[PDB]
Amino acid sequence: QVQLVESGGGLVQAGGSLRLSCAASGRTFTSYAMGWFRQAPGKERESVAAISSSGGSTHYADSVKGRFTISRDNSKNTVYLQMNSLKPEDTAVYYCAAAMYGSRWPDWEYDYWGQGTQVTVSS
Amino acid sequence: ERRVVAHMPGDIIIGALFSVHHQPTVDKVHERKCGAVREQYGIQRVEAMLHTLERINSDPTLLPNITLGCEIRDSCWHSAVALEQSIEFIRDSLISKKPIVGVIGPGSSSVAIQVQNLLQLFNIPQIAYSATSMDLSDKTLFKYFMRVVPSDAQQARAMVDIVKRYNWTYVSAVHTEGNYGESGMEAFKDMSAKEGICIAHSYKIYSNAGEQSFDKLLKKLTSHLPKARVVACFCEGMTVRGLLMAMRRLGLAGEFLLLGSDGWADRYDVTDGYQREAVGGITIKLQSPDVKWFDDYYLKLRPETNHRNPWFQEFWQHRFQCRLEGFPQENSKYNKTCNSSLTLKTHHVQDSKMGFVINAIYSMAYGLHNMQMSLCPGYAGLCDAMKPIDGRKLLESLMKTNFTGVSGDTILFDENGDSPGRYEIMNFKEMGKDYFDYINVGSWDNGELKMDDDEIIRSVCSEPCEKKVIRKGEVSCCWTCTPCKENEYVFDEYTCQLGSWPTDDLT
Ligand SMILES: *[C@@H]1O[C@H](CO[C@@H]2O[C@@H](C)[C@@H](O)[C@@H](O)[C@@H]2O)[C@@H](O[C@@H]2O[C@H](CO)[C@@H](O)[C@H](O)[C@H]2NC(C)=O)[C@H](O)[C@H]1NC(C)=O
Ligand SMILES: *[C@@H]1O[C@H](CO)[C@@H](O)[C@H](O)[C@H]1NC(C)=O
Repeated sequence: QVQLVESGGGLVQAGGSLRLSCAASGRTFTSYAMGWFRQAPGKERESVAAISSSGGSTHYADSVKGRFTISRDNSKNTVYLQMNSLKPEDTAVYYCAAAMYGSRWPDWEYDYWGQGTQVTVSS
Repeated sequence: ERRVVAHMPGDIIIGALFSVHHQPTVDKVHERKCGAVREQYGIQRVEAMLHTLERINSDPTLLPNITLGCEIRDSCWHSAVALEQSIEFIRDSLISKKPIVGVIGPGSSSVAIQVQNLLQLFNIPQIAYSATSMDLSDKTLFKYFMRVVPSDAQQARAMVDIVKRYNWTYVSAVHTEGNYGESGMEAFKDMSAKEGICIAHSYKIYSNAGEQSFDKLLKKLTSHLPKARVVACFCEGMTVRGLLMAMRRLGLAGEFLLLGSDGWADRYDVTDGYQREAVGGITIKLQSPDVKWFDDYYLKLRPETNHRNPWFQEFWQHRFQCRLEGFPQENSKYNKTCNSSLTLKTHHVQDSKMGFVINAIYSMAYGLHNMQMSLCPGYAGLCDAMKPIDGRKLLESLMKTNFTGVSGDTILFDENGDSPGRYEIMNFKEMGKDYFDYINVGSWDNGELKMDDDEIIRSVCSEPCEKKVIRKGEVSCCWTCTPCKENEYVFDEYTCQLGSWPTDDLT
């Protein structure tokens, strides 16, 4: 089993920047594609960004293109979501998910989930 | 380092090793970084493992109410990688999920030996599908090893019978330096000598030896030429190809008949370019007809729907040199994206040894089934007698195991865990003008030789006698016909009363 642990969330003033980290356990990390998610209260969970197992192939949702950038350090088993120009409608719990098979994104079969880190965008 | 596994859940979990990638290069052999993905020895055998286990689970006659799972790991056709993954197999057994009951493979006989030396310690039965070394028959060294292929001894046996059925009592012998060549040639020497067949002289050479070396070999073969024209070659393909290239270089094409081992069965990479030298050759080919239902299953597979083969996406993108757009294992550096029109049907070639992979899997299944019926008689499922499964008892039941195979062949193991051999005898005939191709001439089924005859060549040392045979310090097949006295009668072929006179038959 793989463990995914998020960090880097908290309170952030609107228009600021915040960098979420997702650390994985196990030496299988380089074989999994990764995806960020967000759950806001009273709203259905949506896909934010995704990166392939090799990296070098990134995908972004329309609501965050041009503001977020997803990356991964394979030597550290870590995924990163850099969030810029934070809007109050970004406030949610961001989750980290590992998937191995699937079709074109967002249609991936996510095998492992993280606990999530809260991002609160004050006005 | 950092390897994935192909798993499938079940009540009993059967392990397997397949070379999903090529073996590392000499620089990266210590890092154990393997090469590119392999289709026939890899992906196809993996998918066959998966789908054959599906079929056996769906079979009510075989293991009812017992599910079979699997843990499939990458062997890279390399002993270091294979031993690594076998340690990963017994990892869970050391500390005391769902330990491994048996293992399928691997391919190389050396790699199979290396894996066996480890698996025997934890009493894990092993069944192989392409490792044919005679070394693996010694059950004091390889107690938990069994194969559904005939060993090289059976190839030597079939060649001895071929030599018998054409009265080729004096032949030359060439074998390739190594385990295959020397083991098979020793078996050929013994079996042919016991059948009254003599060797003019035995030779050995590596495939990588120079044109120098094969020219010397061909000249030494010509040394025997008037009497010994058939060259029994227990040789891997490139040795035969080197002999053909030497026959080209010296212009001696068609002064010999080559009797090739399975190392050159119908391999075109041997005779291509020098067909005219090789015409007339007779070879042995391991009979393995294609499995239709495997093609049915495998050709329908799409990367979008294959959710259990972890290597299937790099395989797909390497097959059609494209880039799976937006996929989890999307690979860059491909200059085009993958169409929805791509299919595995395009230039499909089934694995040559597919039937044997499937028969090894069925062997494991039927062994588990017979063990279940002997330990859990009134049950349909695992009772406490098989909780856990005693590898000793599984081996005991597998040595007794016996079914009808994927092609109708009855699969069975001897006292050494060896399987009988059915090869088909090929002839490299000239098919008209400037077309050369292998032709099925005969069949050898566990000693029973049948050949579709009239498709001659004389290789004898001496002609028969009229009324005794006497030999010099040379071999038993090279004799002189010495007459007897007028009062002497022919006692037997080799060795020559009062009041009586030798009969009109000289009996
Ligand atoms: C070899 O095995 C057969 C039976 O084994 C079966 O093989 C498959 C074809 C399939 O039917 C599986 O269910 C089995 O594993 C033996 O035939 C049996 O012979 C006895 C008489 O000795 C007879 O009473 C049984 O009914 C037969 N079994 C069947 C299924 O018909 C055969 O004797 C075995 N031969 C050797 C040399 O071991
Ligand atoms: C398995 O056992 C159940 C009873 O528990 C029975 O209904 C079912 O038919 C059995 N399946 C097979 C394949 O024998």
